[PDB]
Amino acid sequence: AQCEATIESNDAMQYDLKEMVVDKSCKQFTVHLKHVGKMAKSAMGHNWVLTKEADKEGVATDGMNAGLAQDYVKAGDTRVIAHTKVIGGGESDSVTFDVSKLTPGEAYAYFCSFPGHWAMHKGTLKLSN
Ligand SMILES: [Cu+2]
Repeated sequence: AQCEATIESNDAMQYDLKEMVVDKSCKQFTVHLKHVGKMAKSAMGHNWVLTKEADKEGVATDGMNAGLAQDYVKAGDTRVIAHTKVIGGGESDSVTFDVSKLTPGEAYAYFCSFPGHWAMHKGTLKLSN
């Protein structure tokens, strides 16, 4: 929605958008994550983490090991292009990142690194015009 997108997660490990396209006129892009469920963040919190499709399992494992105070993302993790905070039901969070961190054509993985969620709660991001 110009250089912005909103994506929702509910009380299942699902994003409502499975693919996001960043328009090639965008220098910055903003993701608004909303958790439209009603469950607590220690029970079913969710975040949105963007990495190259390669770095997903590695970031997810180190992310799980980082703990909730770190929003389940390793601090200063060089492989993380952008990430939101972990939010609970009824909350939302946004993150804006620079599109020149993305190579054209190339597919990126966005996923949730809350414990146990990475393999299910995931999607694809690509740059296109
Ligand atoms: Cu999740």
